[PDB]
Amino acid sequence: VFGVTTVLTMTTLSISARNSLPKVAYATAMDWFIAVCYAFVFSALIEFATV
Amino acid sequence: MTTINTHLRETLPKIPYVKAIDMYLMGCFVFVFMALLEYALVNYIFFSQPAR
Repeated sequence: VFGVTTVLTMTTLSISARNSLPKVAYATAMDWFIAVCYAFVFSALIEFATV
Repeated sequence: MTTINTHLRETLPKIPYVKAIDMYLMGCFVFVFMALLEYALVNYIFFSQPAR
């Protein structure tokens, strides 16, 4: 529930977060930060799956 | 999936036909739905045989 609920919160923050900037077709710096953080959360969950 | 679908749907008109993005979201939903149903089926015959 740790892993999956933090992935769900990452989804909620990212959906909330996309209302700030316009609908640009390229990746911004906040988009890179959110992507790397989402990757870290997903990596933590898959690591739990492995353990 | 439901949260994603409801949050990214209201930025378009109320068009009847199925868009590509609506098709993809419904595909993702049916995939996770059948995954949960598959788990339910695994749990239904878990007490009887663990091999299957």
